[PDB]
Amino acid sequence: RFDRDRLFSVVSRGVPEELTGLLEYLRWNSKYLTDSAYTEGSTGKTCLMKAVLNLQDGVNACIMPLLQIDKDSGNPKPLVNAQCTDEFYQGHSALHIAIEKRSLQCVKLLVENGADVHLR
Repeated sequence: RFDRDRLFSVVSRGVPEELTGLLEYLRWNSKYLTDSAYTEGSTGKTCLMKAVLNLQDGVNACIMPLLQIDKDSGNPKPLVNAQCTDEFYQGHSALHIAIEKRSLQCVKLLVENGADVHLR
């Protein structure tokens, strides 16, 4: 068993070990991280969006395993380019905000995955 609230506890802590059996959990349900229950209801604040806000000395090392889970899942619309829906922070895409956090590290590792750098 797994959910967004303990996935918030994953990306609050920055824990590599609770990520074990998550591709398997996405396969238990046959549903990806794009799920509206596993993103935040209003803001669409995915696990990566809070994993940006983890800020584990400007590196949450578990984001790349999360991006690996995104690749392993076979997500047609990966969270690399995911965007907020309700107006309050609409479109934010946290990596775009994260340059606000603005220690380098995340952006260049995400560049290797490759988000769109022309997003409105």
